[PDB]
This record gives sequence, C-alpha cells and structure tokens, in this order.
Amino acid sequence: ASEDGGRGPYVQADLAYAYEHITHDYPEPTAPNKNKISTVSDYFRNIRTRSVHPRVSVGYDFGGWRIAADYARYRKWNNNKYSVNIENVRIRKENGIRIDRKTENQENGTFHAVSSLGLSAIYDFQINDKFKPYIGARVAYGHVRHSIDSTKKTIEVTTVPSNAPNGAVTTYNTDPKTQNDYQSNSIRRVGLGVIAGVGFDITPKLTLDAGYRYHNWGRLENTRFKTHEASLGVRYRF
Repeated sequence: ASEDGGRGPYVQADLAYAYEHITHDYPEPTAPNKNKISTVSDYFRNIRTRSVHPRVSVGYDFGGWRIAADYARYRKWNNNKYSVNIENVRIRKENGIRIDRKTENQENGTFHAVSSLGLSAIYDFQINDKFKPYIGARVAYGHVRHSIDSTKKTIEVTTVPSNAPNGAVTTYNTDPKTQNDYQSNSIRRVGLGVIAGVGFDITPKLTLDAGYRYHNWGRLENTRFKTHEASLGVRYRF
C-alpha cells in the first residue's frame, strides 16, 4: 500500500422488481359491488406492512477482490425492553385467532432457513475504465449447531430398523438397494448460490448496477424462490 488511493468501505442497497395484480380493478358493467375500503380478513392473511425488506450489503473494495456480507436480522424472538410480564396474556377483547392455519390446505411458505449469516466473495475488475463486471459465489451459514460435539460412542439404545440384517451365517449382499441412512436430524439446510452484475460509475461514489441474485445449479430447476428481489442496485464508494 505505497499509496492510500481510494481503497476502503462502501455501502450497497439492491432494489427494483415489478408486478401488476388486481390491485386496481376497472369495474363498470358489473355495477359497484365493493365497500368503502373493504377490510381484508379471511381473503388475505395480511402480507405487506410486516417485514419489509432491509437486506443490507456492506464491505471493503480492493482493486480486484471484494468482501461482502449480508445481514437479515430478526429470529422471531422479541427481546423487548429488559422487563418481565411486559405484556398481559389475558385480554378483554373477544377477537383473537392466533393461528389462521387451515387443514387440508397446507399452504406453502418458508421454514427451511430464517434469518442467517451470508458471506460471498464478489470481484470488482479494474480491467475497464468506467465500468467493472462483477462475478463471484455465495456461501450461506446459519445457527445449526450448539454443542461442540455429542459423545465418542455412536451406539444408540434404540435399534436402527434401516439395516437390521447382516447375514451372520450364509446369505450375504441380500440388500443391494441404496440406503440413505440418515443420522442426525437437522432441518437447517446449508445454502450456496451465485452473484453477478455490472456497474457504471460517475465516479466510484455513484454507480448504476444491474444486479442478479440466483441460486446454485442443482438437480434440474427445482428451486422455489427465483430472483426474489434483484435487478437494479445502487452502491456508493467515495
């Protein structure tokens, strides 16, 4: 570092996405059948208002490689002010309905991974003069392990029904079928993905960036969520 240059911290915030639903209908031949505002209830659970979309990306810029980390924060835990019995469990209001979950419906959602640490290496190329192409890969980690280790012995009181046969005498290789044989039960799935885009700066301080957020290529396109929230991004670097 013979010269200070302009190497150092920068802050990024992605946004864009577009949609067009029956948000604003154009009734006329069916006569007015809507209320003043039509309060949403059974028709819609809620959506919007809760959990907007912070997702903040910050890092350090070095002519070449760039380190970036994404934080979501919020694990359904309400720490609130250090106090006990802050909220009253009993309420005078008759209305309640804590869970609207319906049977024989099993609505789709997200529960595999919520609020987790994200780290990815993206590369800024000083190859060009005014715009550098961005390319890298994602490595996603989250809280899944608490204790350092269980026990040295792996013997369990419960007998594993997956593979009881062993052919003590005669008869061997009776079961040639593949067996997954799952050990520890951990829903928390690890995640990998890729990040790419191109930035056109007025100066490193103001740059227009086309950003794309995609998942890792696995067994066919079975990925649930797509871009989710990506297309255009603005990032500031002194």
